Amino acid sequence: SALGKLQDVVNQNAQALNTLVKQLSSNFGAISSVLNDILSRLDPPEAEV
Amino acid sequence: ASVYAWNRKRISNCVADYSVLYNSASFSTFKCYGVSPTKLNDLCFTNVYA
Amino acid sequence: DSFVIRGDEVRQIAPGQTGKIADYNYKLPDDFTGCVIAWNSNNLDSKVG
Repeated sequence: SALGKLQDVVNQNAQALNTLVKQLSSNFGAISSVLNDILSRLDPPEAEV
Repeated sequence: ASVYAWNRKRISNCVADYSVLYNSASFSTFKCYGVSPTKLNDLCFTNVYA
Repeated sequence: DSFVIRGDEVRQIAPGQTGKIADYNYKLPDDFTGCVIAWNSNNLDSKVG
């Protein structure tokens, strides 16, 4: 644990990237989190929503 | 069947042409909710029930 | 734009509708602005034969 100050910065940046990548898996109230599924399932008036 | 004893039929292992359902004018209401009616020929499904 | 249709087909003269005269007779855009006007004309556009 001698080099914890640099490893803390590296871990924080990697964890922020992992959280930002993980946030793509959330649908945020939509029917799906995948854009291709929405574009292949719905007409553009409701796929727009 | 009547609505208290509504009949449930499983649909599986088939290729379905929904364009004969869209292009027929015999249905007074043809309303789809989680999917567009015209995209039904482009998708694959399981657990289809009538 | 003036035309004569059925009584059940008046729901299809609208943006974002799926329907028959919407696809092959008269289509409205999704960004349509304006007013659709409909009134019964059984006394004028109908014959007993």
